[PDB]
Amino acid sequence: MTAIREIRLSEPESAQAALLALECAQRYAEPDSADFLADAAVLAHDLPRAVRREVERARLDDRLHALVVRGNDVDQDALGPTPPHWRQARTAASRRYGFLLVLYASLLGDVVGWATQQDGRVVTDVLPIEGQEDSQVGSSSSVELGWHTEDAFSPYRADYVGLFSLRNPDSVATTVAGLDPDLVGPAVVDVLFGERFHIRPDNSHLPTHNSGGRLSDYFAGIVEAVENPRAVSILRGHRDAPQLCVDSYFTTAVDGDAEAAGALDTLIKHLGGALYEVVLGPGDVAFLDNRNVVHGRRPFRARFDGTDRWLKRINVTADLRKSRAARRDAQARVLGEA
Amino acid sequence: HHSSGLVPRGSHMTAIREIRLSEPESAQAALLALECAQRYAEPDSADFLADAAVLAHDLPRAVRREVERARLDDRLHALVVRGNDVDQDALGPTPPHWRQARTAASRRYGFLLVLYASLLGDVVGWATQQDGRVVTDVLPIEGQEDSQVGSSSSVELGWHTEDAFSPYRADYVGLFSLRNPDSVATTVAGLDPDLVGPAVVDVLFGERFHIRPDNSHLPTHNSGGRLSDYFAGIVEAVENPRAVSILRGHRDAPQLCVDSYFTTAVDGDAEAAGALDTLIKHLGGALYEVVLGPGDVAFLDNRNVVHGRRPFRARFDGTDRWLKRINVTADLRKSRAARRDAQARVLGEA
Ligand SMILES: NC(=[NH2+])NCCC[C@@H](N)C(=O)O
Repeated sequence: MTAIREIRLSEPESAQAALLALECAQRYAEPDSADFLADAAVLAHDLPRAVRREVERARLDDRLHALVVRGNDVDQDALGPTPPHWRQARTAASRRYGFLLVLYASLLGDVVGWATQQDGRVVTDVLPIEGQEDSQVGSSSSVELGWHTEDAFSPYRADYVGLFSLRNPDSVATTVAGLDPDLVGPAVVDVLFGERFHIRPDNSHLPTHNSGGRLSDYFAGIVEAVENPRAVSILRGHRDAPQLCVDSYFTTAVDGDAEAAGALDTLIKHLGGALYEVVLGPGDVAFLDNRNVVHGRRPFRARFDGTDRWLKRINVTADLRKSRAARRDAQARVLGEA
Repeated sequence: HHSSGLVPRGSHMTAIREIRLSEPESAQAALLALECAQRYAEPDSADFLADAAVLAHDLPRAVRREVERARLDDRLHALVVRGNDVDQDALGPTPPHWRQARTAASRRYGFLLVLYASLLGDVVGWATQQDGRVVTDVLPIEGQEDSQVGSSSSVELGWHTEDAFSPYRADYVGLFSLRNPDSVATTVAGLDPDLVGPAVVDVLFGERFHIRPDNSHLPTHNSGGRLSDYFAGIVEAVENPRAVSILRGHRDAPQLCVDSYFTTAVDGDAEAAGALDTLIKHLGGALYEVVLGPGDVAFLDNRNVVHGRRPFRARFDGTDRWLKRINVTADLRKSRAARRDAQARVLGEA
């Protein structure tokens, strides 16, 4: 019943969070500057105490779907037009929301990015792009973004996905679903626990969703995982509280495993119907527990006039150390630079 | 006066991260611990542990900044915070057994250890160790002088990664010194890859070793039927050990997992047996010491270092060395299969 933990900020709590984000913007260049990220875990504890208490309850809730912090200050006039592409979305006016997303995120763990997503940016942008209407990436609009575990293919996938809504004039819903092990039966659960599935990287990790100047070798890891997926489970951990890892568009049973293929089909139908809506208004930030829920986004008509929906996105890990083989050096936060 | 610095050991330039508390920092930390002891039942009660990660951020800001640098330093051996307040008169005598060591007078030091530890991660304990207490006690016990346990004295505690056999082994081992009149040391060693043949290093990265559960996990006449399922898992890990690596992760910053008394090569892998004994001689030769005076707290990065303890002469007169001890995980969620419920912190309790 607390699977969605909703914190509505008081005026003072919103004001204090804004002032802390603005102090960070005054000190540091980028919301993912190395010097800022080294300090971020400590700066995050200058957020309001009552908010930190509720975030800490969310962090240790192993059945959390989403923490939702409502009512951060967003100055729509100062923010200016929604950029027409993520590459142009590192705007002066939006920096403060980047810094604030990292401060909230750093209460839950350490922020990471992907060498193969939005040019290795840690703070990324979710906005509609002309020509991506019908794609299965974050910049889509007309076609529903299919539910998925974020970076489901990767052993380094985030523990939390952070989404800070700057603008959402048409109240477009984020979609969310967890797995009730009781409502699929221990038969299917036992199959979903088996290493009997292939989970391929999604299209956001491909050269078609990154700058052309990026090195071909960044993508070798991704292409290997498309061509030759490892046999993996969808469920793991305790039977009473199993972790979920599946992507509606990029998951298959291994060849000739009709029982695995059947279990996958049951899961898709179970998650598809159970899929429920969370609307992030301007100033609302959600942390999805990526171990527990799949997420997507409802279809919407983008106006492409500078007024469109705009989220900042971040990946959070409970354990930065575990991915050191995949990072350039100790402090580097970009997965797949090694 | 507050100070902090990097103390090298061999070529490990940030081996030891030392923080010296100012008198005001020491007082702030003591007042926070005392306030926690007024508001919460125990240093490891559910009420306190649900809040511990937020309460830890009431510790002095300058100290939190230095602990945070330690937390993300993937070459750290030991974080040492020196100069916490200990009232020796009020503490009273060193108990004769851990079973008598969860004292009202020492609770405030349990609280403070959990507060420092919760800056680094989430505190955990072990079903088979001191009845699954999260805050444990390190003191010499009469009759254990010559054993390979924390309560030993006369015989060196031989060095190991803490709970080396276990995928749920801690990221940090924390120690809060209450008294140490004879300046008895914890022994510490990490691998310097530049002092070992690259071929030996390559072998240690292979899944070519068995790391068996140590004595603190093995069933005895008195280990109890309650942990029947744990001891079955332990028997499996003794009789049919998984093939595991000793080194893992990035070549530039490998994690170490080895136990000087419970590690062997896979049957017939003579090259692995050679690489293992080369590593044991290297770590044995690189061992150095951390001595914690009263109010000194250390966090050993269990991913990077083995640890043990020097031989010492216990008096068993109530004046002996006494530490509070804790285990810290960077990722509590990963061990849910081995814990009784979401908030429970005891590994092997279900
Ligand atoms: N649609 C789907 N089933 N999976 C891929 C979604 C890509 C999205 N996380 C992104 O843009 O990062």
